[PDB]
Amino acid sequence: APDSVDYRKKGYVTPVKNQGQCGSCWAFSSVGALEGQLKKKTGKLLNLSPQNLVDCVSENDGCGGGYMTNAFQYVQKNRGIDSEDAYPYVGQEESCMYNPTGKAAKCRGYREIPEGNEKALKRAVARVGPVSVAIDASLTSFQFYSKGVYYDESCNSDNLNHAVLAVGYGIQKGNKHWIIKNSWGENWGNKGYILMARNKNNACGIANLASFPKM
Amino acid sequence: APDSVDYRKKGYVTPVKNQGQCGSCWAFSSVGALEGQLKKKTGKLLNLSPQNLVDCVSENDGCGGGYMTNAFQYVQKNRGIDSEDAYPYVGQEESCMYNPTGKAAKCRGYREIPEGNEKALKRAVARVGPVSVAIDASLTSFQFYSKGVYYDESCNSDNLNHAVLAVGYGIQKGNKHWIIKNSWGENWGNKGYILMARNKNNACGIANLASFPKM
Ligand SMILES: *[C@](=O)([C]([C][C][C][C])[N]C(=O)O[C]C1([C]C2=[C][C]=C(F)[C]=[C]2)[C][C][C]1)C(=O)[N]C1=[C][C]=N[N]1
Ligand SMILES: *[C@](=O)([C]([C][C][C][C])[N]C(=O)O[C]C1([C]C2=[C][C]=C(F)[C]=[C]2)[C][C][C]1)C(=O)[N]C1=[C][C]=N[N]1
Repeated sequence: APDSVDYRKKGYVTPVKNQGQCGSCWAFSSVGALEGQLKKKTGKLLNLSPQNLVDCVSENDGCGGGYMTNAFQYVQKNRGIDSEDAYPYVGQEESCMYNPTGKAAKCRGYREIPEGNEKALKRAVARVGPVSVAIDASLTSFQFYSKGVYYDESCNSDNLNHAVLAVGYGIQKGNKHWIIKNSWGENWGNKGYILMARNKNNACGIANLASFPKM
Repeated sequence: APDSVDYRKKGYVTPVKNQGQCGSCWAFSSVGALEGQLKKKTGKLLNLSPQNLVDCVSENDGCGGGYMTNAFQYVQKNRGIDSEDAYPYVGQEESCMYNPTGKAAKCRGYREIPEGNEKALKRAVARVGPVSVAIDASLTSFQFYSKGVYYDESCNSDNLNHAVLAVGYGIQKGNKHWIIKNSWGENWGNKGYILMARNKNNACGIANLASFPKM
């Protein structure tokens, strides 16, 4: 694996979205990972539908949270997921309005990164592409993040509560990091992104519940 | 009165929730106590709405924290609280959207446990049911709790920063404890729970800010 990787430069990452007043971070994380594999397999980058996931993944809790793996499973068993244009994001749970006509991607399943292994996560990102990850984003320090490589001793890897997307990794000012795409809008963090400490004892639990879809 | 009590066995406790990033621990603590009394009064166990409290208890600070007593006061004055289904949790403060038709419980008052009295808290849990309590959960040792009876001399009884639910009490390997339900997801601690030292000089301030609603 390369010392650094940034899928944003390769056109594998769509613009930063804003999930609004809906606990759908898991759906944005999921579509982000799907968009990466779609681009890698078809060569086209397009926005997939997080609303499709919020409304149709029965095992998850819609605007109340959910597992990225359940989303991948849904896409697989559903034989597809709609594009954002065909199933627009509205910010609240609605009745399932999925339709094969707007299908823009499929899923053959998913894999979970060995729990707590950042080196494994690194390998996955390098070989597969953007990977869905879960972290503790409950600290005010995370909420008001502006720049630099984020590390807070108070982060709790035993309290995973937010789903985001690892689109790469590298180092800045001698500090290794993960390039994380959030879904709180472009005005949050650094243009919607946050560099999170890498190889710093699994800070914020970045490698505790990571996964990627098979396409 | 009994040596041991566990309301989870009696079906007075709903599944462990994940509060996300919103500082709503007080709301989950409040609904937990309300859920217990509702089961007792109607025989039914159901999720009540923490979002309803976050958005409508103007006396509190929404995602910035709040008092469980102010929550009970609101339910009383408001003539009710919604079920989770009728007012779903989204992990961010919204405009107050209380639905009167979705009312699932009422509150005719509440009482505050005499400050620092663990004996009184014990009697309350035994007689009333689950009780809302506040503790010092700022220690790394608390964050990474996994098993046994939690005790850390560095805990500060007068640093009440986290709201949880006491669903019982007992003794493990000779160590008296309180059975505490957190709102950091089922993967935190021991299936979302933590046993905290009981009768150990009011450890972590367990009996300094405890209260329960009446139905
Ligand atoms: C976001 O962080 C969601 C919010 C959940 C609470 C509204 N969290 C989330 O989905 O995390 C997913 C898990 C933990 C989990 C699993 C199942 C659940 F039902 C709930 C939580 C981490 C790995 C799985 C989020 O959307 N944040 C947000 C809310 C409002 N704006 N941003
Ligand atoms: C939680 O511990 C909240 C967070 C408040 C700060 C964001 N604390 C809390 O509400 O505690 C309630 C008190 C103390 C208090 C009173 C009034 C306030 F305005 C603030 C605090 C204890 C008894 C009353 C919490 O939600 N933690 C959490 C946030 C994200 N994940 N977990």
